[PDB]
Amino acid sequence: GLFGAIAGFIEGGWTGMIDGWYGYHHENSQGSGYAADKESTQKAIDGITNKVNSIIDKMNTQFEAVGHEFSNLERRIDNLNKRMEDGFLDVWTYNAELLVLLENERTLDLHDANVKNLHEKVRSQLRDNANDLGNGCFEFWHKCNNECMESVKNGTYDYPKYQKESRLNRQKI
Amino acid sequence: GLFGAIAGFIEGGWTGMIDGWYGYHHENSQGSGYAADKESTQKAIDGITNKVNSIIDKMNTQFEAVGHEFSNLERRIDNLNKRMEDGFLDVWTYNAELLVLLENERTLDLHDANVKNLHEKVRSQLRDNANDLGNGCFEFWHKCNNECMESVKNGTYDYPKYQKESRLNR
Amino acid sequence: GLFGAIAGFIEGGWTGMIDGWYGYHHENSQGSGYAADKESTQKAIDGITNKVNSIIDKMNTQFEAVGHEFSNLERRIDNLNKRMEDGFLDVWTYNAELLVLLENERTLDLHDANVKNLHEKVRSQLRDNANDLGNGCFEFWHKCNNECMESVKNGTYDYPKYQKESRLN
Amino acid sequence: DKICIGYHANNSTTKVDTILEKNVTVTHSVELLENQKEERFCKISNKAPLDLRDCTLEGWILGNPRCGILLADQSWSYIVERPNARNGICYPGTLNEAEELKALIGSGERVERFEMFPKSTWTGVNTESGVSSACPLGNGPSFYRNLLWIIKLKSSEYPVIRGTFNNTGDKSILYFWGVHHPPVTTEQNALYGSGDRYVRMGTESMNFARSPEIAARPAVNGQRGRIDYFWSILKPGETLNVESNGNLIAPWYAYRFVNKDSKGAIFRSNLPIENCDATCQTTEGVIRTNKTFQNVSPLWIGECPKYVKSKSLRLATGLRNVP
Amino acid sequence: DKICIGYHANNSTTKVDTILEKNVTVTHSVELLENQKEERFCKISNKAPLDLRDCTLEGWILGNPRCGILLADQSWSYIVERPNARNGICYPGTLNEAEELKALIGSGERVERFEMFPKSTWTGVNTESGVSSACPLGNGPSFYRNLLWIIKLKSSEYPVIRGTFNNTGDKSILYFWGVHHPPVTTEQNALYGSGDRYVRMGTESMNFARSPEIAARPAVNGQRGRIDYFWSILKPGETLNVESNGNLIAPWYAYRFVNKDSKGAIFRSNLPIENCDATCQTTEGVIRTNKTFQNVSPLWIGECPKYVKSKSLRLATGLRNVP
Amino acid sequence: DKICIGYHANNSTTKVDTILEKNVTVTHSVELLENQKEERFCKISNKAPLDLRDCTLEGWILGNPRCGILLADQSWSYIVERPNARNGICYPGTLNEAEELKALIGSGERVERFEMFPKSTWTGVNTESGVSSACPLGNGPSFYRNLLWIIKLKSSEYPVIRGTFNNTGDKSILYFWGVHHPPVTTEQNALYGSGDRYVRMGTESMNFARSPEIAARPAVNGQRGRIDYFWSILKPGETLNVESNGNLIAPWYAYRFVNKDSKGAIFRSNLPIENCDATCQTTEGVIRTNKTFQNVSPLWIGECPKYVKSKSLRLATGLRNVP
Ligand SMILES: CC(=O)N[C@H]1[C@H](O[C@@H]2[C@@H](O)[C@H](O)O[C@H](CO)[C@@H]2O)O[C@H](CO)[C@@H](O[C@@H]2O[C@H](CO[C@]3(C(=O)O)C[C@H](O)[C@@H](NC(C)=O)[C@H]([C@H](O)[C@H](O)CO)O3)[C@H](O)[C@H](O)[C@H]2O)[C@@H]1O
Ligand SMILES: *[C@@H]1O[C@H](CO)[C@@H](O[C@@H]2O[C@H](CO)[C@@H](O)[C@H](O)[C@H]2NC(C)=O)[C@H](O)[C@H]1NC(C)=O
Ligand SMILES: *[C@@H]1O[C@H](CO)[C@@H](O)[C@H](O)[C@H]1NC(C)=O
Ligand SMILES: *[C@@H]1O[C@H](CO)[C@@H](O)[C@H](O)[C@H]1NC(C)=O
Ligand SMILES: *[C@@H]1O[C@H](CO)[C@@H](O)[C@H](O)[C@H]1NC(C)=O
Repeated sequence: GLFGAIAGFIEGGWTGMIDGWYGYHHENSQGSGYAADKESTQKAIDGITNKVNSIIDKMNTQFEAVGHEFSNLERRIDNLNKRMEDGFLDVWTYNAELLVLLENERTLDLHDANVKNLHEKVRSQLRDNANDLGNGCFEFWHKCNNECMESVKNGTYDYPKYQKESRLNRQKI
Repeated sequence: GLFGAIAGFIEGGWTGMIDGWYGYHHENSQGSGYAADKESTQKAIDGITNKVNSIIDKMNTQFEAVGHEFSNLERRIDNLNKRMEDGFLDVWTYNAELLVLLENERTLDLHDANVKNLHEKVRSQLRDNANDLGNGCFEFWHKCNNECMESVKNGTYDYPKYQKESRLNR
Repeated sequence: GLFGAIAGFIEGGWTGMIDGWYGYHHENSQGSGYAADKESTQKAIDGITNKVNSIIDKMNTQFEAVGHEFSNLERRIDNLNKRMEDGFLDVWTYNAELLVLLENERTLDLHDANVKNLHEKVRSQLRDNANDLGNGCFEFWHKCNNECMESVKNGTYDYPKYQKESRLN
Repeated sequence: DKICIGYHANNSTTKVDTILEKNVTVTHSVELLENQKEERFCKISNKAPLDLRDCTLEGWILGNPRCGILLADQSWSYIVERPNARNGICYPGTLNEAEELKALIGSGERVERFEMFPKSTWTGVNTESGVSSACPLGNGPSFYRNLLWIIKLKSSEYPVIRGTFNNTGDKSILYFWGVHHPPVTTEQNALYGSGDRYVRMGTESMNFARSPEIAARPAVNGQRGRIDYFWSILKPGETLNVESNGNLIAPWYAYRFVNKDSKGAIFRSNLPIENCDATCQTTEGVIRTNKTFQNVSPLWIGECPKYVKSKSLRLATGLRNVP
Repeated sequence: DKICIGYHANNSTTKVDTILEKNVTVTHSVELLENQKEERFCKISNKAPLDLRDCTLEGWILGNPRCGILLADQSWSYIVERPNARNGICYPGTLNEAEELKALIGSGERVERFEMFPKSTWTGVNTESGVSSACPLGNGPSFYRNLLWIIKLKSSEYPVIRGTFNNTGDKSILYFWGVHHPPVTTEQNALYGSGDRYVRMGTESMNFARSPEIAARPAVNGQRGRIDYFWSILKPGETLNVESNGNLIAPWYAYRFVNKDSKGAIFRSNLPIENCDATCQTTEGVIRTNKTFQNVSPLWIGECPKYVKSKSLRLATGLRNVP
Repeated sequence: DKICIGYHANNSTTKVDTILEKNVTVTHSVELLENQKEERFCKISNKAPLDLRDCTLEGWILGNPRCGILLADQSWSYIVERPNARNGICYPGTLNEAEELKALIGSGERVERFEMFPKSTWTGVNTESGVSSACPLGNGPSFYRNLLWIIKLKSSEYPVIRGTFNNTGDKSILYFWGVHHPPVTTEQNALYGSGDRYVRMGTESMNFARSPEIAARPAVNGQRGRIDYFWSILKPGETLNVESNGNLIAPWYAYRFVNKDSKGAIFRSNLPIENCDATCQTTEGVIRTNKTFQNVSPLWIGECPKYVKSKSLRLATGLRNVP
């Protein structure tokens, strides 16, 4: 099902982020910018590429009709052949068309889950040093420079480092 | 993948809510009542209707055997016909029965997710203005009238409006 | 459909837990130990057992080719037979191989969900009486003996009982 | 003050099966499989079926004298043959390529009966009195009403006889002939003549010639004789030359033939035909449904839902019903 | 004090495939495909197979003198034909409708051998001395043990000969006859006679007739003559009339036949039959498994798992193994 | 200071369908189906097709005099037969097993034309003037280039003629013969003789003998006569004995035959052949793509993507595009 991130609590996408599917936007004293998460984006590429290659690979064989001819005294054998050729045609037509529908659904849900997980992975670190705005954004209770932002992106944010400063802005507001 | 909402932390359903699949129950000094969330309910109906029509549409074609006859010197082509007709019958029987099993699972999980997201949609809003009882219910740390309840439903809950009042209740 | 629990925020498994798929590890003054969650483990087992049995049941029928022979003046129907038998052979191979790939993904995603949900079941109870370390563990802001631990495991944790003791810390 | 998030539940006891759990109750579902039928035949696109009644398919197109009701113009959507028809190939012998003939007629929509060769065509021979007790009409002996039994003239000899039909007509022609095989030479001499005898048929695309195979064989319907029955199509524009000096069962009446645009069917059933309409007609009965699958039959004419072995195919649309 | 939530892990190195990732180690899984086989033939429902040994299928039912071991009552579960059997149609010529006959025998369970037409049936001719070096039995020349070679008497002409067999019996009859074709007219006159000669067969449902088709042909098994071999089924109640004036290879011994209720098989293999029981017998060997799929052969007789091209079909049941 | 987590979006308008929603724009996707074609024939594995031009397939291998263009060894990758070819079986009659013959040649890769039976084989007869107005080359009469019409000598009668071909050769041989059926007794006497006439063919695996069926048949190309055309394969090692005292259309030129390692094809099309190469050739045209499915035709030679009825099969790889 929907994991509620894409077109969910995160209402829209970013045309400003052009080096990846999943990523970050930050604002600090030096400015703002987009940055893709190279880990999760690459993992998504490997899975979906594998998914596409696996599907193509299972579609590798072909049923091959032929152009044999039949006399007017072979109507039955003629009809048998046709119903066979049409038979396997309807079967593979079905298998392909239905698989596309079902796996498109999975693929779209997959991105949603990956964004969802990434949002959690970040939320889990900042804890109460940041404000969860509910829209996929976090407001820091402290001063967070480029290196600070970097640690968050790389997953190495140091919570106790900024803990005291944060409480003071929550005891002054 | 069960999402843990339906038959999960929300232990049971509501026979009192009859105009939708997903919804709310509230209580005020102004009263109490059920109300379905028509937003997620409509999106769920559209998807499932599309899902069922899509399945019907791909089952549209039919393999259709015929009643041609064969002599006793045509045993082989007769059996050939037989193994073909039985062949596709077994194939479509398989495709139909297995798809029902797999997509029923998907369909049921879909509702589960929709409930989960709706609950999350509310939790994300109320924040520390409400007490999360863990069972899908929220107790307000302030007084929440009918118009207040609506904002939660409309997805426009105003957190900083009541932050002051709630926090004072320690 | 990754739920981010298995090989996620819970980085690793427990070779120490041998009586179930899903479970607990606790630490108190009384000791430490592993314990499977027999409920959710059993529900998963019944489900997975059902999945495998359902698949076996739908694969029960067989296309069964024959060894009939053909003259060289029956080249066409001979070729017709061949293209049919190979036809259904390719069909079940597709059905068999693709089903293994797609539902293995589902089966593993399912376990991931079960771990995530069980973790949620615990967090929802403890709330602010415990510290969420982010890795699937909780540190209690109070003293939690074996009886305390079990209530968490049996799903009967008493939050307001320990509220006072916890908040002081 | 409180607000809760919850989901629907109702009085449903309808169940579905899933991959992880069977017999699971849901709030809303839909059965996709139909298993109900009207055990009767109806009209397909407002065109009635052909009831062959107490006649086999062979008996009807060959013109078994007891199939008189059906010996006329016929236009059908499908054909239904009764299992225990008495009236078939009354005079013993085999119809060559019988099954290929059934499939052709099955692919037919309309036939028009006419006289291909009048009895006056065959000069020098006895065109009457060619009848058998094995093919009775009422009391006395008779013979097929589309075929002409020709025996020699009592007074003279049996000369080479010839006939010609130029198919200048609109449509294809379906015709029938045979070669009679006496059991002993005595009968060969008596009915036709000694020496070498032949039956020769020819069109621009066909070449047929046969001779008598006189042999003692067991009695069937009181007849130790046999007729090898043959059928063919006279293409539009083509021309049939018949040539024989003995043993000919000549074509007499034949059929202008019309091909069906989609596939037609031939049902072998006892079900009653009625004046009713159907979009779906199976050999087991009529289906009326919006559903997608069936239990009743693989054999049908018209537009039917797909045939499967399943007893139930119910998709869940609602959610787990948990009161 | 702390409590943690976790998942199982073990020493497994077994891997499975998913749609998103390959070579994935999981804690618990199950193989659905069996690829192991016993290279031998066993008993299906405690009925031994029929080993045709050094005889072809034709050679056995025709009764090639070198197939004496097999010329008796036979009851089988399936038949195994050896790839390079020497003993087939020993006297040159073609078996008409050979493949339909093979398919018939495949759907059989048991046959009963009996003498259909004793040699005393054929009065006025030499019913002895009908033998050939191309069909030797032991030392001297011989001929099929189900067929009778009839030649002319020097003393008298070869007259019309007749035989009759009424199948009042329980079961169907499978019998064989032939028409002999000398290479030159001299031999035709010497063996049969200087006129037009015929072989004619007839039942309630069959009409058969032939004449010699003499042609100069290359030597096969030292014989430039040929025999056209024929077979048919005499239905219960039916009656066979044999009539010929020359060139007749008569039925002699035949078989009462019982139809197999289920599926039959004919395997082409070098594998040894042994004293064992099997639920699944493929042309490639025996399968003993509970698995759902197989790799060994598309051809089998018992109740076998579905055949696919896969090398492995392993479902994950446990979870991703992360020590 | 703040940080946000978000997902990609771009200018894409390419859409896919899901099971829950249709026309959904995604950032990245891949089309699996090809629907484009070059309406022409190209070369397969550096081998050109064989164009039969204004000749039918029968006309070419029989050697219809107006098919001189094709009279040689032929080596093809596939065969293309033209819809409205005039030049086929010019002299009326039916080719036995016509359709099986096409299937054989279709599975062929190369044939080599040679002289099987020179005219010097047939001593005592007129090997010239065996010609007909029904097979004209320009104005005057002509005849098939692989067959020899043999008629009696003007001065004397037609004696027994004999031919023999031992296939000690490398490959199987494809040859053709016929039996002539005059329309009236006059031509039989004049061309062949009054007595009993025969055509005899014989190998280790075949026995063929026939007599004429003299009959008046409708006029086709001014001919009331017919000839029955026959074809067969002379296996390596086998030997053909031809013997006739009348009515023989003898083999003259024939074909050494090569089996194609894979399956070959015969297309019925008006499409122009050009100087191009293709990896996969359909009867409707050329496909050039790496995609997995195709839209154009089920009939093809080479390696094409699977044929389905779909208009589009697009997998989403990117995500829901929300600018
Ligand atoms: C009735 C007839 O035309 N001939 C029967 C014959 O009477 C002749 C008599 O009228 C004439 O003056 O003199 C000659 C002698 O020179 C005859 O006596 O009498 C025969 C007595 O044996 C009858 O034979 C019987 O035929 C039966 C079979 O056939 C019938 C039938 O099917 O009912 C009579 C049909 O008219 C006839 N159909 C024809 C000629 O087109 C058929 C037909 O001959 C055979 O069915 C074809 O094989 O026969 C019985 O077989 C009975 O055993 C036999 O004695 C003459 O029918
Ligand atoms: C219910 O929510 C909708 C948004 O979904 C509110 O409508 C928007 O209100 C803001 C400011 O209040 C406007 O700037 C927007 O233009 C409105 N429309 C949209 C589509 O965003 C609506 O006001 C809410 N209702 C109440 C009673 O608060
Ligand atoms: C009658 O047959 C001739 C040739 O036999 C041909 O012109 C056509 O089929 C018919 N003639 C007419 C004028 O219809
Ligand atoms: C998986 O294992 C196979 C076994 O040899 C190996 O060939 C392949 O490279 C591995 N990795 C894949 C398929 O990604
Ligand atoms: C979108 O949906 C409707 C029909 O389903 C129509 O506008 C159009 O065919 C669809 N879009 C495309 C690109 O086909």
